[PDB]
Amino acid sequence: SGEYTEIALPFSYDGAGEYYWKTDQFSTDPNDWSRYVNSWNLDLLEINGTDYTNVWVAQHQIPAASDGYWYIHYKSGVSWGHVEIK
Repeated sequence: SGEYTEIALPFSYDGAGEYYWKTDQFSTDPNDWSRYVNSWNLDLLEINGTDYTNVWVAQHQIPAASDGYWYIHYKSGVSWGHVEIK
């Protein structure tokens, strides 16, 4: 998969299939532990070329791209597979 679209927060994705998406609404603040990605059923989740599928990661933890936004990648294998971003 490839060629990202913009998304809006809070975000959620479901159902067997493979994707990219982008955003710039991600908080940068060192206080913002309550804003995160987390996954359990997904075969893959990467953000700017680091894998997090079996864990959680906060938006404030990740540096932006040079053009000023974050890249997110997802893969699902199942009809019950879902994910959530704050």
